[PDB]
Amino acid sequence: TTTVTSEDHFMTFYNENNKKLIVVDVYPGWSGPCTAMYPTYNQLMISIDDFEKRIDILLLDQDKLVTYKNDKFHAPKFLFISEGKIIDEVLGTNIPVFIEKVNKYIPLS
Amino acid sequence: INNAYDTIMVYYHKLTAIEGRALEYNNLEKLFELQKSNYKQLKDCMNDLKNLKTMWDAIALIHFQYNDWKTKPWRQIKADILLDTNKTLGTQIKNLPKEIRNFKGYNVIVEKVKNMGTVLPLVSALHSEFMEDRHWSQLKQITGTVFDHNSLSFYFEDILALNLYKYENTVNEIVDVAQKEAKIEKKLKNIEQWWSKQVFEFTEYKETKTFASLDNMMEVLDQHSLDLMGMKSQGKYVEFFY
Repeated sequence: TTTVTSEDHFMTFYNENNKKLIVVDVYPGWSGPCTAMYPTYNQLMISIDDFEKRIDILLLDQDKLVTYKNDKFHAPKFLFISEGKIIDEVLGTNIPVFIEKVNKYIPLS
Repeated sequence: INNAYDTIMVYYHKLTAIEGRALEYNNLEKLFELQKSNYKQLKDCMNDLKNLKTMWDAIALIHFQYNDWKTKPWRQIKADILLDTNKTLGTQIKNLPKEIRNFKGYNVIVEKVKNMGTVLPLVSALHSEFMEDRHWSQLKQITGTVFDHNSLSFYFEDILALNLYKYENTVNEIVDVAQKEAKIEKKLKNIEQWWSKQVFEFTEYKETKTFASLDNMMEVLDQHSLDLMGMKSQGKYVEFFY
């Protein structure tokens, strides 16, 4: 995981993870999103870096990194970069039990 | 995971060569169908590569559930294993139905997942604790497995060597005989508890202690005895403590 605070810090954490994926998580589905994001950012970091070793996830601290990545692609929001270039954009939020949303999330190219 | 990303490079190399052809054809021009068909041949190989991609992806998710399983063997826990066995069985069933179409050789992978579910049913039986060591030894004699009912934490790996398909019937037959014995023992424990704790108190009449309300416990003996009559009446598991 390469936690972002911006579209600059979202595309920077993206470009840093050039071999694997870097799934920027711009905002969330409301409901005290900061604490839930870091808690999901641990179990997913176990399911993504340790279990899968395929993707990092950069929970973008409140900006419009999702809209700028969706703009730069042409193709809460979820921007999945490949060598710092917009490859996969999917919009939609989730409540506290977002394991179903995460299972639904797994897995588009 | 390395082999997958390695394959990713070979495909990108093929797509490049693929382009270098598609250039040469258009450069030629002249409306030749053979130029466009060689392309139709290449696009086929690209889609097949993409299938292989989604396949290797499924394998990685599979290893993640297989990795969670070995951690739960070390953790063990009778109450934890039963709950773990239920959810994993549900998740495993979910993955197999998700798998469809793609290329050939996928059946080889699906059977590996099918073997994973059978072990999940066995873990739940260890969880219940309906079998003793004496029951575990008789099945172990037929099984010929060095590891007992509750040997160690790495026993989940050892249980693998004894094929789930080849040694489910024997273990199932073993686990079934155990449950009948757990039931048969519990009645003996219910009966042993009744005779252990009883009280025929002495109620004074004129100048003599007397057995008053002896019927109330006399009724309980008739039920226990009718159980013990029923306990002698067959019971495969009865025979051991018969």
